[PDB]
Amino acid sequence: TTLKLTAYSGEVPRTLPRLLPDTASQRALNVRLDNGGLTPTRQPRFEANISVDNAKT
Amino acid sequence: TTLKLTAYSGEVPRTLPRLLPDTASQRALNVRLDNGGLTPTRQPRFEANISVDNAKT
Amino acid sequence: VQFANNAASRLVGPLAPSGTSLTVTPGDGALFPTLGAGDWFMATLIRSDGAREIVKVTSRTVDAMSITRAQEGSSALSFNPNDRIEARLTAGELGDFRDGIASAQSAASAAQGTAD
Amino acid sequence: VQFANNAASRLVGPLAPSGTSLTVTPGDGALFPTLGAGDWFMATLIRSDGAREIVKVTSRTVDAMSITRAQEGSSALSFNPNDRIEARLTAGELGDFRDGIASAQSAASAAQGTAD
Amino acid sequence: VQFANNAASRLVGPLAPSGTSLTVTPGDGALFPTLGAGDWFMATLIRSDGAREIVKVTSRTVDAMSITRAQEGSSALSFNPNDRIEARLTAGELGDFRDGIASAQSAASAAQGTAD
Amino acid sequence: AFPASVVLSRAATLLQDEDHERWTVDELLEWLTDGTREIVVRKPSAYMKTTTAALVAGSKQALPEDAIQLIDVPRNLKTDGSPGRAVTATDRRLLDTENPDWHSMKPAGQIRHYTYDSNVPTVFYTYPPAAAGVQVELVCAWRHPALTTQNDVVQMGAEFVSALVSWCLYRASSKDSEFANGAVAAAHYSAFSDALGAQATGTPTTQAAAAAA
Amino acid sequence: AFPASVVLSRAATLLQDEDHERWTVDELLEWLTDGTREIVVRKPSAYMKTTTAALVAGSKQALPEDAIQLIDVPRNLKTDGSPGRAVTATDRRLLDTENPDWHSMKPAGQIRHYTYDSNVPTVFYTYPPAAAGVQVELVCAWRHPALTTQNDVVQMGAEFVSALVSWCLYRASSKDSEFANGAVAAAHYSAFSDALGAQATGTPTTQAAAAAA
Amino acid sequence: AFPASVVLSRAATLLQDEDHERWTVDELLEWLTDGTREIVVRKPSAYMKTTTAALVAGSKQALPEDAIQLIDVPRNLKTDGSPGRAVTATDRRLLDTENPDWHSMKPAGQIRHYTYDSNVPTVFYTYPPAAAGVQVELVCAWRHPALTTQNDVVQMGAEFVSALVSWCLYRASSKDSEFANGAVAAAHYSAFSDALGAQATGTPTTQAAAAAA
Amino acid sequence: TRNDWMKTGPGNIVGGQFNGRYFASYEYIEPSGAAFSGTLIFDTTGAAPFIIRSNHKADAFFHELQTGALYFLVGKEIFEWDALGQVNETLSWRSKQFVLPMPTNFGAILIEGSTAASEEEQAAYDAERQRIEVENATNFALPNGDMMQRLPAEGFVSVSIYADGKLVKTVSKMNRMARLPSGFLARIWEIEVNSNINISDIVLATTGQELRNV
Amino acid sequence: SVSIYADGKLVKTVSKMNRMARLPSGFLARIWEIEVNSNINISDIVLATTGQELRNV
Repeated sequence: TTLKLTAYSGEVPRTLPRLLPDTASQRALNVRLDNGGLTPTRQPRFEANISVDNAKT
Repeated sequence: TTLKLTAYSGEVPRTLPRLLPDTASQRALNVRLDNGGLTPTRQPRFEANISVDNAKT
Repeated sequence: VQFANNAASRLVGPLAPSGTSLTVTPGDGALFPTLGAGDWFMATLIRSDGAREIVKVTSRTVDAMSITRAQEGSSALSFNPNDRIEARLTAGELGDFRDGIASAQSAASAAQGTAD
Repeated sequence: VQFANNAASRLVGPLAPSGTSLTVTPGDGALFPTLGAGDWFMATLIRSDGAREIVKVTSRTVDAMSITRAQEGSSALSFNPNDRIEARLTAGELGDFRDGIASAQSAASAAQGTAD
Repeated sequence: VQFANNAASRLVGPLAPSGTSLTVTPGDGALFPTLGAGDWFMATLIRSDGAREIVKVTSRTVDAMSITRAQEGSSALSFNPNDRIEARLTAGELGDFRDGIASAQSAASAAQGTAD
Repeated sequence: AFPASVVLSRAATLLQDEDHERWTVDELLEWLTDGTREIVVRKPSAYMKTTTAALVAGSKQALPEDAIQLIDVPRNLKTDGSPGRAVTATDRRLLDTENPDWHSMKPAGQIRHYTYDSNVPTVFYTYPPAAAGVQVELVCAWRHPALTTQNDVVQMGAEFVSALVSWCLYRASSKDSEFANGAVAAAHYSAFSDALGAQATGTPTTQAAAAAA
Repeated sequence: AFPASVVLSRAATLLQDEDHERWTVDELLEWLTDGTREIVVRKPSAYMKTTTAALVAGSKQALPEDAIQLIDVPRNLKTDGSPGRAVTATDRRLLDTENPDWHSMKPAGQIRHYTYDSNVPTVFYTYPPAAAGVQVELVCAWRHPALTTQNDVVQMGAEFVSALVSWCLYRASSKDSEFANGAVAAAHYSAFSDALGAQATGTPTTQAAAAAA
Repeated sequence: AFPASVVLSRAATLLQDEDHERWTVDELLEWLTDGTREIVVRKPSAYMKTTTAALVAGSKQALPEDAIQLIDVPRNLKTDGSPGRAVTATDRRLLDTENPDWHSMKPAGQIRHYTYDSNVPTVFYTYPPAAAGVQVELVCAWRHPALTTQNDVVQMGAEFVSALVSWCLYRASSKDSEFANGAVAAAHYSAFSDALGAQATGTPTTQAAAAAA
Repeated sequence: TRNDWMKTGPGNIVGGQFNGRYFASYEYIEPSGAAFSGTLIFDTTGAAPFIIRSNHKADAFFHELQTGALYFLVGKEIFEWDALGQVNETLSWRSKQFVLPMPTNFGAILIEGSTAASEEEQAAYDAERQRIEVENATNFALPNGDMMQRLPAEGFVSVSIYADGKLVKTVSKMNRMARLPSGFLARIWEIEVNSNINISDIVLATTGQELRNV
Repeated sequence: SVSIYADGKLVKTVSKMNRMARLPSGFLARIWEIEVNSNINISDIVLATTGQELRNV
């Protein structure tokens, strides 16, 4: 009755939670899936500050 | 519980080490993989010397 | 209502606005009061930026705490797995204390009234 | 004695050392508690630099703040039109709490004596 | 248990992990509550870095107070000649208040029962 | 005379649960006390003590409530420290056929004979009828009360401790009965039964049940 | 004298349902009472209650309805507290052949003999016929009435808690649901039978059956 | 007289864990002490220590608490070093029937007979009642107290080092981890039983059981 | 689905590109006054496309083409996206709802992986520690200042298992087998993983012996 | 509201959700079909003659 999680994949919400692929999962938040594991994302760095409020571009 | 290493292949670092192919391996250094074995690379031989220091081309 | 002391923790789990429970970092779990049956403590969830929400922890086990949302009037808002849960909100317990003092005084006064 | 929760207001209208009222910002007026007749909350007026004074809020009307000076004993000072109205003075409130709990216990003991 | 107000001082004389008395800066000593026999306030030592230790001030004379360590369970620590002694702890005092309130209603109910 | 702490350490070391999260200390203690009762039942020689028990007036007597069965009543304890007269077993039916009102006989300062039946465990009759709460040492199958705390002491022999380890393995491994359809649990049960079977010292459990007096 | 709460805690620990959701507390209580009845039947020594019962005037008497089978009738209780005479079993057929009108003779203040037939459990005859409802001590295999609530107490010995747990597991795991398992149920029934088998203290069940006096 | 260190080395050699990182040295010492107890029970001849023990005044006596069962009481030690009289076993029931107040008989400086029942291991009676704590040699199946450290010595003979190794393997490979194997545990238990079975020197275990005088 | 996209709201999707992935920032108000803000990045490269979610709302995006790092505006400030030299952020990953054919409970957890040993994460953590010490020093000198002196970060693994929609356990042991609770029987199991470090794999079994099998 | 058609006749309408439900008995049919009526979404419906068979799949 073992369930094994390996070679993780991202979120596919056009699918019932039960009917997802064997290695697909919900809420892939702040994860980079490249090597096949849960590589964490790095933190943003405050490079510079914008002058005028409500900048859209 | 035999593990057999035959028909060696090169390195793929965009993969978790446990999830590499059965015959793919890390640190394939100074190896020529042509026939399917560990054929060693030959040592470089000094052919000629350059005149001007810090040559970029 | 049990009270906490110097307990600041990150919310390792993304807490949905309609979320039953939340999980702090393993080291800070024991830093929160152990609580008990029928016992709760105030917890302020200070996310990134100025937005904040207030709730009470109904019960906690090991690293995970059960929660009751939007109890002191704060609206239910989403939470980043990088948050702060710490401090104690002034309004609720202090209203309860100022009401309990008045209740005790009134009950005592009724006690002398019945005695007389 | 009502209490406030995380309310910081810029004192827009300059306040004389003998001032009957002050004005909070329009946005922060509703942030402070509602209050009513006979119900009050104390606030700490933090000027620029280390100057801090404590006041008593008799009542609020919209964004206008009715105030009285020198409750804890802090000397009255003149106020520039940029100031902070925030925090709750622990001295008076917890002193009242300690006095009230002891008064309730003494009243209950007196009630027990009268009943006996 | 007296309470403190806006009191913050430096621990000028280095404090051992097992200490009997503390020495605040000469100027700020009067700002701490004067106290009396059997009367104490709780004072928090927030040293360099995040480490903090709680202590109880049994009494203060002039500018130096006899001190007792490990009240809430914080580990006894060595402190450098620069320190901060300030704040009022929530857990102990407010736990005392919640216990006192419940004792008050319990005693009032007992008095009413004895009256009946 | 081992404490429960050792047995809990053993059972928490067999099952890879040392901090006791699947199997909490309370339920492991429960399995320890259940195993102690079961092992006393299986082999009475494990846990016997002699208890001073006073007898209410009358021929009819009831043994102490937390005792499975009394095996012997060797000595009738006289007032205070004096060991006093000893008692031998007899048969109730002969006492009944003749002198049918032997219950109405004058109570005696010291009982002389006692009647016990394995069918009726809790009741044993004393001849002559007891008087004014005379105390008698009873050799009875006492049942271990409970194991409420880790430091609590089990008054049982120090190899039945390993038997308790095996029994607790049974009672814990039947929880995850899905694996191998409980084959591992049955294996631990067989190991426990063999452990008590090859107990050459105490009452032989392999031989006829209740054959030993 | 253990309450049903402890045994329900066991059964909630064995089945991987501690919240009593799928197996309701009433259902486990019902299995507990079924197990108590079954253990009383399998080994009568588990629960034998000495009951003083008035006897209807006449030779024919009826065993108390909450009794499996009377085993002995030791004392004929005299009026108020006096234990009175003892009673010994006899043969009903010879009581019939000689003095055929033995039912019709004068009743006696104290009965002197009783006749009991295993084939008819609810009827036992007394000789002479009882008079004015004279009461006698009855030692019979009492049936535990019911387990209405969790805190209800079970009057049997605490040693049969393992057998009760095994019986509750056997009956609950026999449920026709996903959460119940069948081979587990068969193994649990076997475990219950073996646990009752090795009860060296009480009435033997494996070697000798129904031959206990 | 071998230390525990050698047996720990064996156990670290069989299980492919020489560094003791998974099967901790405390756990292996625990398995060693459990094995010592188990072999002492299975074959009492493994560890029998002749201990001189003072006897409380009176007929009733108690075996030393760290003793499973006393086999013989060869000598009644006279004061200081003199070996004194020998003691021979008798029957307790006839000591009861004749001279029923044999407990109340005047104490003797040297006991003359002792009565021991296998059913009650912790109690052995002496005749006459002992006086002023007279000491007697006791030959009993002593139980090894504990193995706290590696350097702790084992008072058992070096013969049973194989049995200890097999028992440690059985109780270690029975762990619920990937690194432990189950069929290996069963085979190791069988090997331990066979190794104790072929002990042609000590007390027989296969052919004759519990019949050794 | 059409429902999910419509609820996300295509009218005010802020777009961006990083490594061939469409960075979409969505901030929409669910009925009854609940707000969800996050970043939905789309990668079609691979066997099958999937969504990687993020929780950094951006007012605007800018993909500097010369140096392929996104610059997104939040709170009147320019922030780079997973730029080098910063401590790893908390990772959220909730597994597929595993409907076991037979209702069981699991008694083995193997959380494999390695602690931070690449030394660039270590350098970033050291830089964060220096920043924490600097802010601690500057707040320590306030004329004083209650609270503050924020706690430094740490590397952790936190796997939470949902029995049937209820969190039963949070396990933090790594590279060694752990244990769930007992007394609960469920058939629809799911796994959530929260950590600041990477995890190789998680395997579950009802018994350690079954964990030996696979 | 799931209605079950034995061999062209409606035998039962079951409304219980997420918990085992029972059909009627005493009818034997080989051409079975399922009809599903609901105002809410439904994950799946699985049928077995016994609960123990429902354990299998």
